[PDB]
Amino acid sequence: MSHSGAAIFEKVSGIIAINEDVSPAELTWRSTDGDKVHTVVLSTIDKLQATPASSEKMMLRLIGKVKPQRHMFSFNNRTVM
Amino acid sequence: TINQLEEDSKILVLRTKKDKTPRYVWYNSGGNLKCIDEEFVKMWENVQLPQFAEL
Amino acid sequence: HNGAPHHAIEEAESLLQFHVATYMDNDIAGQPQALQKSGRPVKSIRARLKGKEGRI
Amino acid sequence: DRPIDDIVKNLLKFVVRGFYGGSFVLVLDAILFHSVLAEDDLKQLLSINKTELGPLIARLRSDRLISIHKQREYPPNSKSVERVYYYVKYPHAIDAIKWKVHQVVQRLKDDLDKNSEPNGYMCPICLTKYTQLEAVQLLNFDRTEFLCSLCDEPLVEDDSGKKNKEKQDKLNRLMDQIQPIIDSLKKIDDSRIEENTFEIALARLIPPQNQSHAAYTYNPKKGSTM
Amino acid sequence: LKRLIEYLKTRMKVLHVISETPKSFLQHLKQLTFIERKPLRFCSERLSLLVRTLEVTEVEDFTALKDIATFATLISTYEEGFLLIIEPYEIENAAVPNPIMRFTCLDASIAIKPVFERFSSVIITSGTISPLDMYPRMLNFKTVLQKSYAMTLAKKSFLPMIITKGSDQVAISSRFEIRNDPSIVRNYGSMLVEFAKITPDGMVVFFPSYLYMESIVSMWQT
Amino acid sequence: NTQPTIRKDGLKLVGSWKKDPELRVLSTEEILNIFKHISVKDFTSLGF
Amino acid sequence: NKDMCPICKTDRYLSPDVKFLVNPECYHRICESCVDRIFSLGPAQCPYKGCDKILRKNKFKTQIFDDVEVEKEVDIRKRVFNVFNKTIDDFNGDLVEYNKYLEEVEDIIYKLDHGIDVAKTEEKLRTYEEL
Amino acid sequence: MFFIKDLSLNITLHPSFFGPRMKQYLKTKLLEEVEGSCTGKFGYILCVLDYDNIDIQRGRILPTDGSAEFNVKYRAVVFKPFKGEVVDGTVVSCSQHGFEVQVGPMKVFVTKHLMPQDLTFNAGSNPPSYQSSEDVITIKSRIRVKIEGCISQVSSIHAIGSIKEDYLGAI
Ligand SMILES: [Zn+2]
Ligand SMILES: [Zn+2]
Ligand SMILES: [Zn+2]
Repeated sequence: MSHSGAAIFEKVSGIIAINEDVSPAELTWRSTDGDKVHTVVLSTIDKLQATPASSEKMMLRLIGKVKPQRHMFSFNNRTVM
Repeated sequence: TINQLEEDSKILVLRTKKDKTPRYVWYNSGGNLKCIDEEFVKMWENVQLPQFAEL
Repeated sequence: HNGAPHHAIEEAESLLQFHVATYMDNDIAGQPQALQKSGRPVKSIRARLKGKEGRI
Repeated sequence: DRPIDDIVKNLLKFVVRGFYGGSFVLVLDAILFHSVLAEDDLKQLLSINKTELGPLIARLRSDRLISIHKQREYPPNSKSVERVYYYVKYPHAIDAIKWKVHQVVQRLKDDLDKNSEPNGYMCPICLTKYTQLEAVQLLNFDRTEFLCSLCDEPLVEDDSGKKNKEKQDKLNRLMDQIQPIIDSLKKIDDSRIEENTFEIALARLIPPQNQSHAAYTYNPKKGSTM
Repeated sequence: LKRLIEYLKTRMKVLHVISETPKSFLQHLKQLTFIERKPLRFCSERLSLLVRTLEVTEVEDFTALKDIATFATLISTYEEGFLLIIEPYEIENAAVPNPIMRFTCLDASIAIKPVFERFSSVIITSGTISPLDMYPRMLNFKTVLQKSYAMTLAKKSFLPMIITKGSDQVAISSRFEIRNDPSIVRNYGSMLVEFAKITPDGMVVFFPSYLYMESIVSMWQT
Repeated sequence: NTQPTIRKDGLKLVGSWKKDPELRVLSTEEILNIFKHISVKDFTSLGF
Repeated sequence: NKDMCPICKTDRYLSPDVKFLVNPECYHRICESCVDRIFSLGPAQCPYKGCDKILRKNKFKTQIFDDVEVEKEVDIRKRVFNVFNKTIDDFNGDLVEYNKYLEEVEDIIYKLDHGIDVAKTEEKLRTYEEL
Repeated sequence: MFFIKDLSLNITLHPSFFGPRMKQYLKTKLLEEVEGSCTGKFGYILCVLDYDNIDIQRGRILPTDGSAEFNVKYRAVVFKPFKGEVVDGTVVSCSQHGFEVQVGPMKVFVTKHLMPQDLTFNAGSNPPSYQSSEDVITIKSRIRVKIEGCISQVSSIHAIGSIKEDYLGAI
């Protein structure tokens, strides 16, 4: 349950799962209607960004390494983040 | 085939009030569709329930 | 029973409440009066009670 | 996830196949599958009409099965509308099912109690019922028949009391069909029920489609003292 | 024996402590069933004879028969110096009630009485028994002489101490209600660490109860 | 809890809760439930 | 059943209030409400499919022992021992004849319990209680 | 069944009976409409005791019809039935609906659903009665009946009887 959560990826609803068993691990994003699928490689991770709980705007961002690749992750529940 | 799946209570089916024709099918995840008789259903319909704080 | 938008429910119960009131008192301040087919106001029970030709 | 959640889901499914029709089954299965749903999402999933969901939402609100949430959010185009959200309160739902089944069995036990009373009498002209007590005062000078007061016609025997075995068969045929509900409530009482809400039921949401007009983020307000 | 089992099963359904003499129990027996003391006084003998004469290959399922025959004979033959304790919570930490019965021997001199009756010359000896006259009180027997010896030393071979307070002079106690006191447990840990720093070869450490070690070593390991 | 100010607007009662105003129409069934929850001594003091 | 009635079929979950009322004649568990319903108007048969013995309302009692055959033995030895009142002093200290009498009364309890020689033992019981 | 009670009765004394001797007129007019009179408040009142002295108050002249209104307090024996009561009696009439048993001044009806199933109706026999395999219940026959329900109007009392209970019926 800690590795699973519904998310938003470029204004598109989806889910987030951790492909932890394979080395390297992956953050797989799956569209709920089967439009597109996205995965995140864990080797190119530098900084990881979060919003505070007091803020109503709810956003998660990932900073990569070599023009870094920045991905948006909007969630629904706070315990999920 | 949808009719026999309905009478076996394996799928959930939507039919018109005009006639018994299927368009949309769902899966019967729970128990049997016809498990309570009509008289028991209607006297379940007759009975009411108390308000919030009583329970 | 048949399901309705909420404002239909408040509209219907307000109509019922108004009919109860004008049955019980047709002369209400700030309120319209129920009228007969001839257009005369409906003689409520309070009208039959109070007044010169009232009950008392 | 939680086994108790599976037990209450199975209980809600069993009662909706039992005491409800197919469309109520579809609505409750949509609620138990997608934990938090709105009106537009339900219309998209079920292809149901407003005049068709009206009886459905009215019945599951009258039977206290679906908790409704009155929340208005602000879309970026500033066309804010009062959207409604449908979720379930597990302890309230199981208490409602408990009270309904208890009052059902109490009513049918009272029916079995009152059907042991004798047949009584009834006048076919006036169509008025008579118990055993007032049949004696309607007895004539011939000491044979019971003459009606208004119709002046002899009374006939009502067909009540011979259905006492029919009521017993109805009682047993109801109770062998309710035993899984009894077992589910026993398993619930042997466990603990966590009282959820909209913010808690949003933890286990399943998205109906990609593009839902109704947002699932709660907007707090200051100064509301409801 | 089956109605013995059912009578005792009936006797467990109670919500409070039952503390009655064997005489009261047998009177309740004789008024609830029709079963006398004398047939119960041959219960174990009859059951053993029946099991022998049946020549059963396995006796795994008949051990509770030994239990009930033992109970019947014990509570029938004995009426003074004994008591029956029926209590509903065999452990008070259990969520579900588990009723218990305890048939106890109030008089400890009973089991030692035929030993004194049969034999003449008896030596009672412990390395650490005190007081010497305590035991002729708990056991109905008369000694011919009791004396305690003071063992003499060229140099004092043993050094006994009493510690009443920790390093911070906080009084230490091992009452079961204050077993979770962080100050007392911390003082205990401090003295045992210092002793382990200063003890050459080996220690034995004694506490009152098993749950006491469980809680207190859970706390020091934490 | 915060008891709102009640005023009549025709044949219905509206209650304005204070702002830390939250104004809404009070349903008759709600008032009936509240009046049922009023104890005997409470309306006895009120003259009922 | 173990928890719930056979006629009204009320569990202890939903109706914890009725009591373990059992026949001393046909030995069937039934709730208190079924006794107050069926047998208040008059005596009737056993309400199940298979037993139909005529039983009274006032003959119903609570169940002390949860077993049925044991309770049957209990009630028949109350029904027998009330007239079978012979002690050691009644035998004037004769142990052998007292033991034989105890064996005899135990045997007739067994015969009424299994219901095999019920007629002859019942006849002997009535002839003994008449004297 | 039979009780004794201290009752107060309100009597309309007509002005035509304002003779010198109203006491025995008042006692007499007490004594027609009480003896055998049925009241649901106290049952069938049968006989008035203590006739020599009866408490007679000072009478009310009603302001419209001039009649004297006396609140006479008297002591009398009454027959007030109840439900759950078993009594003896004799059958005075019978029918397919059931039979009427006379208990005192009262005709308690036993309905056709309230005998044991052994009894059945035979209208061919004269008189038409209820016959069973072990006993017959005819007119003017001794029978013990239990009353399960009594309805009491302002001036009439009717009762429901049965013989389904054990140790009932003919003695
Ligand atoms: Zn009529
Ligand atoms: Zn029952
Ligand atoms: Zn039976």
